[PDB]
Amino acid sequence: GSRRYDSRTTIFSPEGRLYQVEYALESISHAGTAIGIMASDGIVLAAERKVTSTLLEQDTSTEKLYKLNDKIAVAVAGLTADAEILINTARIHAQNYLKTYNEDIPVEILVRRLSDIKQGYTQHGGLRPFGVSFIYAGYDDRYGYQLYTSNPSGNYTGWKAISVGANTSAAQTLLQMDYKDDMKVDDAIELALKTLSKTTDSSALTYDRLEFATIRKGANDGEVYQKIFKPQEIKDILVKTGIT
Amino acid sequence: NNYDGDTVTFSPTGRLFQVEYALEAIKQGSVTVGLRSNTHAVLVALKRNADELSSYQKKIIKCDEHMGLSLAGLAPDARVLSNYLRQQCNYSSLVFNRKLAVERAGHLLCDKAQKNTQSYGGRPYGVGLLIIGYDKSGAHLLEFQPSGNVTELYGTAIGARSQGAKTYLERTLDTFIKIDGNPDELIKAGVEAISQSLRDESLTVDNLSIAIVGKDTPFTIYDGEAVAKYI
Amino acid sequence: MDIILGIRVQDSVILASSKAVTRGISVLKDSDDKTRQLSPHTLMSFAGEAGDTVQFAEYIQANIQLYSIREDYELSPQAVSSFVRQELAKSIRSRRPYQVNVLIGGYDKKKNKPELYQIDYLGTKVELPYGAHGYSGFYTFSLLDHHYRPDMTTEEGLDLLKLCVQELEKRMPMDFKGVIVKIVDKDGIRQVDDF
Amino acid sequence: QFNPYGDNGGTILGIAGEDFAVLAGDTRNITDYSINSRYEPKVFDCGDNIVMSANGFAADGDALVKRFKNSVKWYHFDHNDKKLSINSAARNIQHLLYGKRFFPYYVHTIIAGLDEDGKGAVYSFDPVGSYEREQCRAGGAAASLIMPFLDNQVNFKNQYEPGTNGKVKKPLKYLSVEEVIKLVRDSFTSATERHIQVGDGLEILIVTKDGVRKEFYELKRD
Amino acid sequence: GYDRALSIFSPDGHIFQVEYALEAVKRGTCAVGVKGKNCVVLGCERRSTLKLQDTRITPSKVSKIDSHVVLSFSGLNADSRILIEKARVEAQSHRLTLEDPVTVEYLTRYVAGVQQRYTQSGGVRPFGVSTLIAGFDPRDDEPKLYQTEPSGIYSSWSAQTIGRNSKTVREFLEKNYDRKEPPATVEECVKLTVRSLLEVVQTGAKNIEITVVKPDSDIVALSSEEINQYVTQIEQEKQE
Amino acid sequence: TQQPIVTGTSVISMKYDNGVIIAADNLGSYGSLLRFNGVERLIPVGDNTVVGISGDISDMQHIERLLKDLVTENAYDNPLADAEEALEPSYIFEYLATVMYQRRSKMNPLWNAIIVAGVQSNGDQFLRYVNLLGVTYSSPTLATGFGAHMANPLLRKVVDRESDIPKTTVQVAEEAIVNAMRVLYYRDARSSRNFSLAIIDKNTGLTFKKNLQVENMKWDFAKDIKGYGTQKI
Amino acid sequence: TTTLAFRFQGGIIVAVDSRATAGNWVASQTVKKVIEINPFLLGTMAGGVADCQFWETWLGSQCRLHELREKERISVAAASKILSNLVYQYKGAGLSMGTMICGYTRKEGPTIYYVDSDGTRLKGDIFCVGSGQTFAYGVLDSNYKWDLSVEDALYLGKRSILAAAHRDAYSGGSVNLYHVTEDGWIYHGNHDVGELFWKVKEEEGSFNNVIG
Amino acid sequence: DRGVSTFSPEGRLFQVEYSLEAIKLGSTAIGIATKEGVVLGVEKRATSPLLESDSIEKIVEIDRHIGCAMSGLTADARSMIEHARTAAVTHNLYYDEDINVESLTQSVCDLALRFGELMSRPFGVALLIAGHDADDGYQLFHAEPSGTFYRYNAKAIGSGSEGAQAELLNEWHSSLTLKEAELLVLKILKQVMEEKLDENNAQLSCITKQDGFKIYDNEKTAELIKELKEKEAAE
Ligand SMILES: *[C@@](C)(CO)[C@](*)(O)[C@H](Cc1ccccc1)NC(=O)[C@H](Cc1ccc(OC)cc1)NC(=O)[C@H](C)NC(=O)CN1CCOCC1
Ligand SMILES: [Mg+2]
Repeated sequence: GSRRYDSRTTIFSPEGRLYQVEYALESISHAGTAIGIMASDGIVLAAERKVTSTLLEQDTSTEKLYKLNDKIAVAVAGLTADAEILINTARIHAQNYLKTYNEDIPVEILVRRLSDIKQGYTQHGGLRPFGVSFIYAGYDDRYGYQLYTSNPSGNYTGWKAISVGANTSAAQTLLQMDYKDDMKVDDAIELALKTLSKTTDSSALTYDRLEFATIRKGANDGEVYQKIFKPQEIKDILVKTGIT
Repeated sequence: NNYDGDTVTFSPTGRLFQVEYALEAIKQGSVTVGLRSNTHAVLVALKRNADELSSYQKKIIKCDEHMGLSLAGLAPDARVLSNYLRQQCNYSSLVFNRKLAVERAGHLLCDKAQKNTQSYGGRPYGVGLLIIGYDKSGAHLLEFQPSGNVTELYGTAIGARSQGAKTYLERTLDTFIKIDGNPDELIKAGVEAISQSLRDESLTVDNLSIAIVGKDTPFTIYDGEAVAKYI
Repeated sequence: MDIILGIRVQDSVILASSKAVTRGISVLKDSDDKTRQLSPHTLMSFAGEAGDTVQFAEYIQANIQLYSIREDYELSPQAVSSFVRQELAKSIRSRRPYQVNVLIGGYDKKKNKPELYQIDYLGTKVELPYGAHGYSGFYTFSLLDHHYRPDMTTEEGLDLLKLCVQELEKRMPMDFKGVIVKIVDKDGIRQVDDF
Repeated sequence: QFNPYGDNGGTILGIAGEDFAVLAGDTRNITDYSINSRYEPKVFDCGDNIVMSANGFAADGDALVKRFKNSVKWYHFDHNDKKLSINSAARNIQHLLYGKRFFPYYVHTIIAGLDEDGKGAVYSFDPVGSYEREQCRAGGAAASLIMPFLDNQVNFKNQYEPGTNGKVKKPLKYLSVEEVIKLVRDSFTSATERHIQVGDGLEILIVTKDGVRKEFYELKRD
Repeated sequence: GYDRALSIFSPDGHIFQVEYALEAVKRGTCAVGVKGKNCVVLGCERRSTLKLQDTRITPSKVSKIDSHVVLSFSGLNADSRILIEKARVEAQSHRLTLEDPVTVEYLTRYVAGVQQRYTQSGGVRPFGVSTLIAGFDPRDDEPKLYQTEPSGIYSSWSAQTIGRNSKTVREFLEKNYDRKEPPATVEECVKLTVRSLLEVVQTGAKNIEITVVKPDSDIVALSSEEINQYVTQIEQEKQE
Repeated sequence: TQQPIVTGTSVISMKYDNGVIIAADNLGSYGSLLRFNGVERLIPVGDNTVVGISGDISDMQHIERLLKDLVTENAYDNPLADAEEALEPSYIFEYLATVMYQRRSKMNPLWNAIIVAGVQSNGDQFLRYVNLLGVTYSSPTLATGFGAHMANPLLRKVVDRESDIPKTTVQVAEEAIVNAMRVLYYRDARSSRNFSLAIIDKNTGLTFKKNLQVENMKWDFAKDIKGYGTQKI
Repeated sequence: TTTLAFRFQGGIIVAVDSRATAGNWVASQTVKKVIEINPFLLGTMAGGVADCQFWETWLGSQCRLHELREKERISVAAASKILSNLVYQYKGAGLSMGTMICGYTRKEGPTIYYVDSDGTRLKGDIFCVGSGQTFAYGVLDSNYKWDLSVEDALYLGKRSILAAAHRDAYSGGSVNLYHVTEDGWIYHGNHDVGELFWKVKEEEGSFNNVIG
Repeated sequence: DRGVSTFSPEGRLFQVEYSLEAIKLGSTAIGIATKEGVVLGVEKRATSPLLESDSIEKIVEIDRHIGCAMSGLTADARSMIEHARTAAVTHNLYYDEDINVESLTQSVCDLALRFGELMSRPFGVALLIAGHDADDGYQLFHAEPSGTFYRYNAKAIGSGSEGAQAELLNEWHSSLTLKEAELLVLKILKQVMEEKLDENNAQLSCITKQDGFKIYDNEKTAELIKELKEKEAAE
């Protein structure tokens, strides 16, 4: 029968590893680097676009940074198509929670459910796992500003600063070096861009090869604002920190 | 070799190896004999034990008041098939107030076994059955093989060393077929038939199993001290 | 079932619920507690169809307790009331709806405010300073319209509640065998034993 | 609108002795004011020394008996030809009946036989499976006529010892098969007189350790 | 539906998928359970290759199943969430029907049964997780500590450890734990648990988690400083 | 849940010494409208059974198809289909009885009353009734509809119990059936003059008679009836 | 039916009548309305005979499965809730039951739970259930004290059923008595109303409405 | 790979034969049937001294008149026991009687071959089912994952089975008392066990008509162990 052609995606190796999860992580390590940095007064999301072409429409483009609701955003590393399947599920899950409890969904709850979906693809169903790692950046009134990451295994962890995708080893060492707890958003913006600038496989970091976002309480009084940076705004912030 | 992974695969010479391997399980099974006259049909079965502390695996199963079989091979598969026969005999009685013809019983077993040899995932039944019965057309004896092949006979035998009894019955054909209106003599002929398949072991009181059905005899099984008469 | 009242004052929510369980021409019990604690600072009283009431209350209780263990966190009264309303809103278009009316009294620890929600079996939610289900409302609402003030203490709320129970005992046809009173505030839920 | 039920009339009666039990039933079958059959038996030997009758709506009655007879057959297959005891039969029948609790078998069921101590046993059922062992039970159309007569003559109800000032009751004792059959015949002739759905013939099945015997008697055919 | 039999017998009589799930447990961070005279203590290793972590929000290693029972584990983190969720649901379901919280044995038996079901169901792989389940039965002061594993077998332990280098810490506990006299107090039990983890861990900084469970739903997690005091005290007695 | 549309009236039958007789008129009524006149309501199965059907005709035609199919199915892998393993009247009945009771239990009945008449392989007379409710019974005489009320009384004067069957000849039995059919034509408002009659004998076999007519009718006395009481003219 | 069970100083008394009716037809006078679930649990029956008989027997099977699985006798609370949750699933379908689950366990002590077919489940010290419950209540309430002796409690239960058996047309036959202690239930005999009434009338001097 | 329900060329199911190897790795379980009762005994075999041995539950009650001992992948036995208990109680509900020991065993053995591509693999555990009924008296059955069951006068399963079975062949006779059987299980268990036999690493149980199925206390078994050692030294 069909047994002959079954890859058996949801099995253990003799060493106790999940083949497909390990190979999905290997895939993600070639994707453009994404960095999240959590400050005391906000969160920064910075991501490098995968080798850009000059004829690519940059302003009406979305590849790395997506909005889940008004309080939560994600940075993607891996297959974009896979990420969008999961993003739409996450968006729906947030609206289900809001409909049920009349309160915006706590960040961890959303992260757990999305991570539980990924877990399912590694234990049953015989399908390939999602080749995606997320950085979740969000705010709620319980824990305030939070950074999480999830990967194809469905395992998630919380962070002060974290990188996914390419050159995470080098990027994490640089973040671990210059990060400190009393940091502000504007400092975190500078750290994020500096780290990408050093870890990048490109010749020089420019505005057209970046996506950028901040989640501040920089609105008017006790409320959170999401800012997905426009091309010109990334061009300005890159000049302001003296990278170009 | 490369064509015995499942039942759904034909070999290059047109063989079904899984069906043949199922047939092999019957050859390992203990010998059982079937034979009939015009008035009665008799099953004789050599039972097998695990050791001297164990019981002797029961070989004969009743299907209805007028029908039953003996088994050789996987006993659980015989239980499944006998249970199916019980239901089919019972359906015939409840719905049509009709005793199921022994020939139809064979046709039903054939078709049930066949479906397991053409589909992916399943396996052939690993047991051979000798069905005896008395219906509106007199006494009958059938031989079921898990390939699906059912065959009506005057006498036969299946299991290990069944060729000895099968040869004997082939010689005795003209004698035992005319043992009409005499149960004890037809059994004696069956007990002598199964004796041609014995090696180093002989028929004891908790070793021998006999069943009989006929004109004025419901399908009944004899074990223990009730078969001491025939040793 | 029958009489369930609720009064929100300055610093607490007070729930009163009748003790009688009647079936036919027999009062089977006169000490019935028509309430469940959903969480340490959230109490729900209930009244309606026999069987349905307790089955629904305990089902909600189990769900809120499950949430609390999962998140190691207490849901706000507003969040609990919205969850309860949605369950009743689903129920009304089921094959057999829950015929249960509830009052949810809670103390929001984040806001430091008492909150009273009235929800009927259709899933009709309203936040109120004082609430009642069934025929009780036909006496108590007008009474509380007159005597209630928003800045009252828990003691003043209990006296205001005594005034309601007295009116009901005077004018209601059925003997409801008094009420069990419970207070929900910053320190949680406690029962008044002498009422 | 289609009505799935009907009333086929007739009546049945079960009495238990010390070492025997009888299950009687008239052989008349009716619908409305017409006779369908003067001899249509509704008392059946079900094997294992159990006799059974399901009186009321004959289609449901026959269906039940058919299912129980089949239950006895499979009990043998599944439990090494073990004899189905009368108490076990009774419990099995409860589940058959209650299985159709919300679309009932319209029948009053009675079974008779011997218990595991060899003593006479009668069990009786309502249409939805409730059951109880008794010395005595009438069922069917004329049950209300016959039952009080049985209370008086089998269980000696309302009968006191003469001269004891209504203080000492008439003592309970088992009846002989001869005495029981006299009561059955008198019960059915009385029922035939005053009930229009009862008559034609009487068929009694007697159960002892030796097996099941039958007796037939003519009844009035008007 | 996906039907494949993934967990199957091999010629030697082993179910390799179950045995490879045990390897996943062996890779996981060390977890230890020690029960005293009036308490149970669950200790857990946290690997220090992860700096820049946010410990406020990162999933804790010890999880409350109910107010009186806790569950720690070793192996795949994602897999453990599925077992914890099911256990938490069964805990509330038990209170609903029996009108009494679960016993630690019952809750363990349920979790072990789920794990077993995934070893002979089509289309699924076994859980790469072993658990330590600890707590106190309702209205009971006798401490309970149970262990489960991917195969589905479970059993009670006076003290036990699972995860990486668990054989080293089990060696320690086997000579340092007296059955005749278990740790008489909370302090003694926590210390023995911390000592056992210090055989394997590295630094006693933000690498060790300790959770103490006492009778009648009295569960509390120790902070860094509280744990650090045990680490400081043990090292000073060691230099002798 | 149904209501019958096109209907057939009485089917009558009785046992005699060597076999059974059964009869039914050839009418298909549409309420009070006597719509169809060429309807055959006696359907033979083999050479040893006749099934007579009253009630809804659409359901009768369905039952015909079932019996027709039963013959086909019985012949499959059956070398003795025309001998020892031929369809018996008792098999045909039990099958129909099962179907009738199953359909009533699903609250969607075949709106019929059915009488299966035939002779068994051992020579025994078979005669049994079944209807939309799944109710079954047997008797020396059987009849449906108005036949039950008018035919049975007449037929029971010939065969009143089991012991009267050997004493009854085919000539006497047929005479009683033909007389009963006349009485039904006098009195049943949904009956016709034309009818079919079937004899299943253990010696002579199946004799199927078509296009019979009710005759020797008494109508002459009608000329003498005037008004409803006082009229002399 | 009239069934009662009340809690007191010396445990639980359970008393029931033995009549079964089909309209005004007295179907039986020797019916058993108490089912012995285990040596420490009793169940009373009122309402539909088949409904009570079938589901309380079934309840006994579930209680047996509990102690096999949990190596411990089931609580009265858990046993009653199995039955109440079952009938709640059938709510609206037309089951007719008024039952009392009476028994003793270590953690609970003597306990009585009222369970009916509309899904009502109530813990309590005194209940009377059935068509003649009101007649039993009248006598039971007006003579009940917690400090009754085992001898007096047994009589009051018996006398309360007798009261209802007399007045309620759909109650009668005989009285079945039970006493539940820490050591389990104890049967205290079948008492025919045919003799019991006259015995009670003479000795007690009550029932003066009746022609002596 | 290959089908789960595949036959070998010798006419055996691969998976059933491989599950039999898993059972040989299991801890020893012994049963002996007498006219005074049936005795069931097992080797507990704790993997570590810190493990509380009384939590090792390898002897189990099915009903009051039927008990069960297991050997192999013991986690697999949970659903088999659950089924057996339900079968036993269900039969009592339908028939108001105790179920025959053989009928119970047959019901359990019906689960055995319900695997393939139903569960994904055979059970990796063998069961010894001991009981009493009115018809066939005291009985001991050996239920395998092949779906086959044999009645036995005495039987050993597990790692020390073939050595213990040869010992049971010599020792068993039709006039053994219950006390004689108890000592015989302890004696044979002590022979085949790795560690030294005591009340903590071995467990006894029995089923009698009068008292039903009973697992023995560690105190009761300890005295039988002491009685056994004294009797072997006495000649
Ligand atoms: C007293 C006598 C008043 O009924 C009790 O309630 C008694 C309780 C009882 C419990 C267990 C064993 C014996 C007696 N109840 C009855 O005797 C009961 C009354 C009743 C009839 C019908 C009902 O359905 C609405 C409810 C209660 N009698 C019966 O159940 C009688 C024997 N059976 C039937 O009426 C058969 N019916 C039942 C319903 O389905 C249709 C067939
Ligand atoms: Mg008349």
